[PDB]
Amino acid sequence: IMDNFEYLTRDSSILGPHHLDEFIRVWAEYDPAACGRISYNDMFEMLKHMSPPLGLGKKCPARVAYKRLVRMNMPISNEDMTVHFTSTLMALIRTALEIKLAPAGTKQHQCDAELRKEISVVWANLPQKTL
Amino acid sequence: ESARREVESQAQQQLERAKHKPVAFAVRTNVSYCGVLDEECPVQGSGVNFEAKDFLHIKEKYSNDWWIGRLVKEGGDIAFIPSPQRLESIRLKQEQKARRSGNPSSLSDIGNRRSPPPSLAKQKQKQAEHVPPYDVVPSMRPVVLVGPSLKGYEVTDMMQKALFDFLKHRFDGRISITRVTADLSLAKRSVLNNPGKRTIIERSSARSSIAEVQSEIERIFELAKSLQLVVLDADTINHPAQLAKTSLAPIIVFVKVSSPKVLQRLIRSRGKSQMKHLTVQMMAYDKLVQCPPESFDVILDENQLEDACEHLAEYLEVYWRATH
Amino acid sequence: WIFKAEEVMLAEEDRNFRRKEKMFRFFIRRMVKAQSFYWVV
Amino acid sequence: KLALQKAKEVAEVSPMSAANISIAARQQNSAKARSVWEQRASQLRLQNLRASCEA
Repeated sequence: IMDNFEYLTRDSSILGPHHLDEFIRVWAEYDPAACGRISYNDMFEMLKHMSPPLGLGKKCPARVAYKRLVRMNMPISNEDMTVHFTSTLMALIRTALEIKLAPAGTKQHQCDAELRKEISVVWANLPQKTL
Repeated sequence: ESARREVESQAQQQLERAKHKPVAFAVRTNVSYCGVLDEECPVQGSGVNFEAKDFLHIKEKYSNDWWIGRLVKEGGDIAFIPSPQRLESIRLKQEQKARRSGNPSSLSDIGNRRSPPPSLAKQKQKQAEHVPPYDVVPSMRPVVLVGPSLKGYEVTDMMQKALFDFLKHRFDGRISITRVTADLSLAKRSVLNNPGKRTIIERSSARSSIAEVQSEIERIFELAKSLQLVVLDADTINHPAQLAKTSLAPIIVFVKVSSPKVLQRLIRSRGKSQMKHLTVQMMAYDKLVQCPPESFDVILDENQLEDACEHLAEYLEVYWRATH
Repeated sequence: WIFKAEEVMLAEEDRNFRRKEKMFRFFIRRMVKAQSFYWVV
Repeated sequence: KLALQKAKEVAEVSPMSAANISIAARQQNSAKARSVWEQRASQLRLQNLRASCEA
């Protein structure tokens, strides 16, 4: 029981462990294979294809979503057709709880270093996803 | 020069011989100064490094410009303290290093208004109040209890009685405790030359009881001169602010109660007689709690009688070891 | 605290009827709060 | 806090009670069991107070 206590005390309003499977199920409809990178237009519809509770409850919370895609550094620096699943669901799960980069918006490197040192041994596969 | 070394040696030998003489009296400062940095000290490098509101014990005499004394600190040695007139001179030296001290400002106005320093630029003026740098406080600071309610009501009387008995028993043979029936809040120094010198004048103050207050003041002074610890049981103290501008400056001991509910429950535990005065008891309690902690000297907030007893005992043991 | 103070006050007042029974009551009220009474009962 | 006041009250002598609490503060901090029920309760308290604050 204790091994699943975090599941048995959900109070689902910020549910994150279980919605990743739903996001994968939704995303599997578009992507044919790995392909490295995907285009730009799909993600705008993808933000609505998934369950609205995580990212935009109503039309008003979509503004917050409009804040997540802009106003900060985005992988747009590389090729225009680039994946954002490494930058969308990361952003949602990072801002939904324990959000500190919003009030400041300048000390991103410290948070990135803390995240990296918490995942120091993952064989350096996430570096591409963190961008 | 041989004379300065000779007087240095004479002063050192005098200090060595007088280290074991009875203490004469004590004073308290109110200014920030160091007794080692001055060049006028008869012994260099062995001055007193004191601050504002510190206590000095004086035993023997040096001259009109310096005295010999020790600090109330634990292990404090013998140093030289500048005299009242010497402190006045060094204070005048404090306000002379500036560009100007009198009325003529130096705001790019030089050569036209010389304006030699008048009587307003010296220590002759500013005599409306004239707070003295040195005050002769009692040799041993009196110990007084305040709170948690009005003195003269059951809760406060017992709460203080228990501590008084503990102090008497633990320090038996080295402490004197007496009840001060007369009033104490009017311990003034600069009201007049002698308010009510004779009781047969039949004046406003001649027929009053102020002279009793002053007589109790010298009684406390002479009892503190005895070097033994003194504890006061006067029932006219309910806030340290009533006895903070006087000359005694007693050790304020606060026996506070954690919350108002506990105090009023305690009061209810007595009976209807204290239920009648519960209102004023609560009012005085909250007013005394609103007094800030830096006003008091020690705090007794533990709910256990023992823990507070050994707390006060440790503080007074530190004081005893410090002044010997 | 209050009771300790009260018994001190009574002792200092008596040292120099109601007084005798009050002293007996205080002594009784102290013989039931000791470890000896606890272990005996 | 008492040990902080027992050193704040004495300025005339080097207080040894300041180090007394420092050496006596870590003896009782070793029994930090905090079973998973307690940790989950603390996290739930944090979530509820945060939800009340956001309203």
